[PDB]
Amino acid sequence: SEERREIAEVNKKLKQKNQQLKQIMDQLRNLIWDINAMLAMRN
Amino acid sequence: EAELSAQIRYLTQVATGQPHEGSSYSSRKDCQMALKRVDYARLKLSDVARTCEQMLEN
Repeated sequence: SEERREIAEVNKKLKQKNQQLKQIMDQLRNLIWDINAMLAMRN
Repeated sequence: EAELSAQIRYLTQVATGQPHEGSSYSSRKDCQMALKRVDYARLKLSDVARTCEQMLEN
């Protein structure tokens, strides 16, 4: 029964880890899109 | 007297009375835009590194 609580612990842990990874991924996406747009318009 | 007479002669040869419509503005403008692109990318990299430090910090 304690292993269920262990499961819930690690589930909450990587829930938070996945949301932080989503924020990192969104900021990288936006930086790539901005770089490509700004460099596309220079010509 | 020789140097100043020679330079007044040379200035007589290359004077026009017209205000020289050439410039270098566009290249400075493009260089400023390139530098501000670099600055924008620097600020964004600081933000991504800060979120990575928040993730690894726990």
